[PDB]
Amino acid sequence: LPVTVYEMDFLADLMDNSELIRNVTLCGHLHHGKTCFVDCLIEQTHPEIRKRYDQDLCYTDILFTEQERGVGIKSTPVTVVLPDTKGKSYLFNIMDTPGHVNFSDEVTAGLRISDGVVLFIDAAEGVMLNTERLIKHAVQERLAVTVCINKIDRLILELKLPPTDAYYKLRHIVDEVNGLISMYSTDENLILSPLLGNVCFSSSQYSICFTLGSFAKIYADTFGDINYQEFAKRLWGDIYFNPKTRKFTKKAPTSSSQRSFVEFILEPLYKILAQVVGDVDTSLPRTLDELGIHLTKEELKLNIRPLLRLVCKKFFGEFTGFVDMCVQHIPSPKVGAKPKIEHTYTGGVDSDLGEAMSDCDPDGPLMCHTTKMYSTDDGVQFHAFGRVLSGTIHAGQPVKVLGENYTLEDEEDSQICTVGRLWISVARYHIEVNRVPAGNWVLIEGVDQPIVKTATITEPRGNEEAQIFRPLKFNTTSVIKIAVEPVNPSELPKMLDGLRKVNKSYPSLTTKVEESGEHVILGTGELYLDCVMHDLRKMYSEIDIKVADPVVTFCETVVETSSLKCFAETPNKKNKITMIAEPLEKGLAEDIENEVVQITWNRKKLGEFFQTKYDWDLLAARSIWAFGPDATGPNILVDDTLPSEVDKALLGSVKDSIVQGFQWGTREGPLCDELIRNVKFKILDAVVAQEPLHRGGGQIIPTARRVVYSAFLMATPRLMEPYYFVEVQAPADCVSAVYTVLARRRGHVTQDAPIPGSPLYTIKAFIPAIDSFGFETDLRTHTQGQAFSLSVFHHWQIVPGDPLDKSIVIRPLEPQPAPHLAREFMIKTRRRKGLSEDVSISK
Amino acid sequence: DPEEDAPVLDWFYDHQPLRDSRKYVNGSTYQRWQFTLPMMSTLYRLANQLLTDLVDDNYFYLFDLKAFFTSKALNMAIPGGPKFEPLVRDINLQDEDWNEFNDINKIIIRQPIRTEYKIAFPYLYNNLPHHVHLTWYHTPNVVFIKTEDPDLPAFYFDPLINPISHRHSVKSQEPLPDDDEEFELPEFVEPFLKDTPLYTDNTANGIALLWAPRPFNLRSGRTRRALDIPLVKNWYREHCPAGQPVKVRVSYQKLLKYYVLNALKHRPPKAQKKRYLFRSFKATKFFQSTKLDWVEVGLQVCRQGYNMLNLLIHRKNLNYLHLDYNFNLKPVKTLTTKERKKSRFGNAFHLCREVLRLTKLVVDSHVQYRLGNVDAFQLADGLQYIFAHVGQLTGMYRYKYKLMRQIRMCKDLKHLIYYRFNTGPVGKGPGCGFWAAGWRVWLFFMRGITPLLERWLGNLLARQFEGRHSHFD
Amino acid sequence: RSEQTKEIDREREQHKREEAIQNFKALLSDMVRSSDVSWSDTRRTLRKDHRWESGSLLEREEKEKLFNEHIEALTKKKREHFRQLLDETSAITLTSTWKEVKKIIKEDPRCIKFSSSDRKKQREFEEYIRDKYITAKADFRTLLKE
RNA sequence: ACUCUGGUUUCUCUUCAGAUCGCAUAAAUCUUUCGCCUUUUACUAAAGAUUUCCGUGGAGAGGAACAACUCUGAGUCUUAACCCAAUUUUUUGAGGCCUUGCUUUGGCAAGGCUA
RNA sequence: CCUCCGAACGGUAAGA
Repeated sequence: LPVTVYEMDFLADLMDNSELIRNVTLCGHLHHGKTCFVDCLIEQTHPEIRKRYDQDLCYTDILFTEQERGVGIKSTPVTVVLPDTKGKSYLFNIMDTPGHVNFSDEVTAGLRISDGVVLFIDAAEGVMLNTERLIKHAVQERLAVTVCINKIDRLILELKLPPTDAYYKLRHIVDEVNGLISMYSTDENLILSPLLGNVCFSSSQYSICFTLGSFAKIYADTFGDINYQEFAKRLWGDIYFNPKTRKFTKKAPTSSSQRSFVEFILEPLYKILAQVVGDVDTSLPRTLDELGIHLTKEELKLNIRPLLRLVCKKFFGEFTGFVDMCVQHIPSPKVGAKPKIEHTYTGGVDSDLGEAMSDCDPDGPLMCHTTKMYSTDDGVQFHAFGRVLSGTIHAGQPVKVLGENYTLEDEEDSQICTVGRLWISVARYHIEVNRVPAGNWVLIEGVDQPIVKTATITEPRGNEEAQIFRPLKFNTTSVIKIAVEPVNPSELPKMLDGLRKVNKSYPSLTTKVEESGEHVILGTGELYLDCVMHDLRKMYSEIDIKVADPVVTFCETVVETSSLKCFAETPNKKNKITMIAEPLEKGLAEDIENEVVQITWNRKKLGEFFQTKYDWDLLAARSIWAFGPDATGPNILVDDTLPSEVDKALLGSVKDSIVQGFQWGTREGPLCDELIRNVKFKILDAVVAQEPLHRGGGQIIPTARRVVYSAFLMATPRLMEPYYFVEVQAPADCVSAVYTVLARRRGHVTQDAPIPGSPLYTIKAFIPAIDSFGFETDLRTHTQGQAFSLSVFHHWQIVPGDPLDKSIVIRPLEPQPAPHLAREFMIKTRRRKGLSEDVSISK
Repeated sequence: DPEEDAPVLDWFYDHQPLRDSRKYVNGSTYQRWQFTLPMMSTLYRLANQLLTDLVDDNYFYLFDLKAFFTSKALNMAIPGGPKFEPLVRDINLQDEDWNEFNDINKIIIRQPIRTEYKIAFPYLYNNLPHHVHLTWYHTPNVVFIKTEDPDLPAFYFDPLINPISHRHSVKSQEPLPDDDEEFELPEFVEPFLKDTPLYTDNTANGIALLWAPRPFNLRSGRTRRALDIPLVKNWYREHCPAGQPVKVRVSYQKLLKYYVLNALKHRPPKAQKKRYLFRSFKATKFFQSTKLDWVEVGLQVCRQGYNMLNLLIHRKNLNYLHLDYNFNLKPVKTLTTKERKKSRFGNAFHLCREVLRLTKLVVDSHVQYRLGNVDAFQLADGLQYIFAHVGQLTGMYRYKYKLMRQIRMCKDLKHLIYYRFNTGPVGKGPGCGFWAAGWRVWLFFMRGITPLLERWLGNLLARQFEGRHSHFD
Repeated sequence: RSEQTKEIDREREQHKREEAIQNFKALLSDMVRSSDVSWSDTRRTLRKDHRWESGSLLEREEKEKLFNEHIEALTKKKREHFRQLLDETSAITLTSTWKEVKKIIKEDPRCIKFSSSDRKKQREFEEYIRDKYITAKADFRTLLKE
């Protein structure tokens, strides 16, 4: 164990008291100083760990890929003890999460086991793509949001804004974030302002971090007889300071006075930085003496940036303002366990475990939720990582691990495992402990084998009522699709083993085996899949693996009503299922996928919604049978049977088979074996005879599949490819190059706007996901490395052309024109699936 | 300028500036230095011709050392990057034939997979990516703004910075029923640095020095040997300009190739005992110490080398041979075949002869400068010509042909400098005197040749004085 | 900055114009499927769709020119289909009659797309046969030149 | 606001050298391959391992030289103008008595008298 | 557009 400030046994004592614990996830955009902030925290807690005078420490960048690339790839936990303004120690469980958008899933894996989200914003950049995405995700996960504005030195040493303009920039950042939260929420208690203590201003490179409370406490310590809580309620906004009355007035004393925040906080910071970086030899000792800072002779000989860091560490001291923010605005596990169970527990808060866990009882029934899987040093075994929502997990205690498929009716997906050693992760050394009480974060060994991605650990034979926690909902969709083979086919087994391990390391990774024996990996972007394949080649499998050129996963839709009442007759030739297919209204699929409307609703509310906004027949709205291919699937199966033709009792005994067959038929797809998206199936004529033996599930489900395909194929089917949303932060002269690059890739620019308070421009555009391969590299090359872009899956858009136009010739090495694209994309997909070339209506 | 350049004016062109001043250097041994910010700013401004306008490493995307290592390990060359030989030869890259996994009719092509992609993400776009290096992904764009006017305040809202939008303030505090006295600070309470000004005249310069190339972002440091400063290393580390001829482009690529090879083959120096040659020599009674003009000691070295080779010749009784003072072996008369075979020296004698010829040329250019025949600008041009035309002035390439590698380099640098020099009002013709580039190359050549030549000449001189220093069946 | 915004805005305008052109081309390729339909007749009939306002940055001249180009391309596709179907029957040669072709290509959808009546169809078949005879003459000249 | 401590340069030597010894970059040897090839060198260019050379840092030792003197560290790092103060210390009226009950006396607890 | 221009030896009549 490396030497720290606090006792390790004191940390274990802090473990028991759930009130003295905060579960905090540090999220934000790419390279907004999240890892450097944790570096500063580690330096504050660990005396013997210090940042190099030239290179960043990157304590939580523990993967070699992370160290070389410079981008955080996987979330890393640090459990530290931090003092607040009052000096009371707290146990902070911090999730240093990647800022790259392709690893948004990783952030989600930390947002499940976290009560509060500290969102880092670059002061020079502002609100970016991943910032907005994570605001939406954290609010919709019902988490307490606290914003922290990192890299405020860039406003001083790099942008050189006047302090009033720096205040305006910070105010703009805060107001924009508040607007974002208000857009995606209903509460008025989710408003952010440093007046309330929701915002810290920091520069993690120079170890600056302060709220208004901490700076007011610095003033109180240097002067005395100052209520720093009452003083910090006035260091923000248009409140000015009259020195005649020694008062704070909302009106301007003079005609050219400054804000209180500028006078008392920003201006001293500017002067500190200016005296350190410009007058280090002339007026620096006098300035430091005025601040009560004494540096040695060997410390004044340092370079300007190490000296700035040292000076700001002597002045500000410790990150007590950050701890104040996370204590006063992020609920403790005991306080915050009720909404967490309300949101992420299948049984809800109304069960006998929805209240035994909502109290966060350290000595109740053991219920832990593991959502991360961290590799061992060699890379053979794994350690699950998760939050102990109830009970006290012990080392050696056997537990019942429940997978995502465990339900009460079907209990096949469970296993009794032996908990090996338990660790507390501080991201580079694991404190091995004997037990972990509730409300904490724990590393568990031995239980990894039955865990695929997320698991619920409970007591064996303890709670037969114990359900599973809801599986992780990811912000984006795995779209990019690579195919992998072993170089030596005899080594195909080993690759499979490797393909399992990565499947545990990456929460959004979607590995599978297709019909033709292909091993297909689904990821979110080029960097995501590059890291996946680095880990699959170097870390786990340690073999030679060939990659295919990446493609995207298509979907299938309709554009017109099916010309014929497409009918299917069962093999017994007594049931006649006659349906049509037509597209849903614009945006209805978005409502279905976002859980705006749910199948769990009563028919009353569902019909009320579908009559309110979509103008249907209430008979048809009440008759909406199923959402496909899943409960959230953006496909609708509307029953359009007449009341006087097919009796409800005659049809209710066969509705279930029709529903399941429709679900799996839309899951498969008849064009190129892809999900059918945005389709409405009106069951017109369901001739079901009398005998219950002739209308069984094996009699209907394949017939349901057949009628679904027949209705689909006659409704002018079309291919739909995913479209990514791209934000480019480019200099003003490199916008024409961005336009030229996006022109070559079928991409159109939604907007190009200058960034307020920065010389840069933001170009927001839409680009086809199949055309976005190497788009970032091309954009950075064509703009001399200046235009940087992040790509995220946004929506689905119809591929140009008719997929079934069999009069289209395809030359195998030429980018086809748009009207042929849908014909091309289907055929080469089918050949990859191992299917027939032409789609025939006769099946 | 006595006003602008005051911090450096009185010591700028001294041989070893500030050596006597203990405020700046440790002492006469000249190991450490510690300057002030105004001096650093003046030096940085005076050197702004040999430095880069880049404040960020983002310019070197797919053009840094890691990208080059990856491209070398993949037998691929980025546009403007160096070409190498393949690492893995005995695995044929076209031996992979049309199987069902690489089926052309199975893959969709809309945008060709350029070699830039295969190096940005080597594990995704390449099969068998052995010995590939992951390039640094991205550094946040430095938005530092260089100001070319000291009259501007160190802090000011630059017109380049885009303006910020209008007002918004949601502060719904309780409307106080005002019969009260509100918050008041103590009497002696004031902002932390009310006395100090917001910005002085050295603040903007220090901020600019933050975003400055090494060593101008330094405050102190260690002295380096004059040959260890390449001074043009960042010129071929950037992309070649647009309308350059083919020779200049290939010169950039070859300089880049040798930079990559030096960075890749670099091994840490080995631990060893501190052997010093000249300290041992001075410890004897046969060596004295003095302080001589460099031109004088150069003439002494030239004369000593001539005398020493001439003694080597006259020892073997070769009166028909004549070593001239430009170090040219000459036949006095038409020599018989028996005389020609007895006048056949090894590559040791001829390599020493040609090295002494180059030294004689350099020292003789300096002597021509000191005699007043040739002035300083033409002296620098002559040295630049000498160090870039060793293949023609001397002939050591025919006794150690590997040094042709140096010659090509000295030509490559000649291009790199010339097309940075002969731009604008400056055309072709002589005049460039930036001889540091080739001088470094020939010094580093001598660094490796010194042990080889010393061994060869030791063997030869020991031989002059009767000294030396189907298997299995 | 004035130069900079002038440069940015002109390319923004060009991008919007070309995107509108591509959208109109997609509308033309998705709806119009017969070369016998008039350009302005469809323009007065296809304006009742949803994306018919995609030409908000276009005039009647550009739309009519694009419709003419699409009609020409469709006619070329139909003619190519007719020529390809004319390469299957053995009776089609350099000296075939149109009266016999009216039964050889009686139920010919490619030829029907080429021409509804026998006059234009006979003219097109005669032009194709003349091209085939020219190709045979070229083959004879190539053989006799050696 | 004070008492005890106490340097810098330069030369040489002996060792340890991870570290961008070196923000620079040479050569040789060996083993694999590579291009020529007509005999040796001299070569072409990639990998690995060795050395050699131009340099470097740390520690210790011995000298010569502004060495005779600060600075740094440690140490509690000394006091009278204007305040005798009305919630956790050393100027705060809180002070006592008896009854009752318990307890072996002693001692303990609730109540009253209170200027 | 193409600019990389190498070298030495394997060339001794043997005698008077």
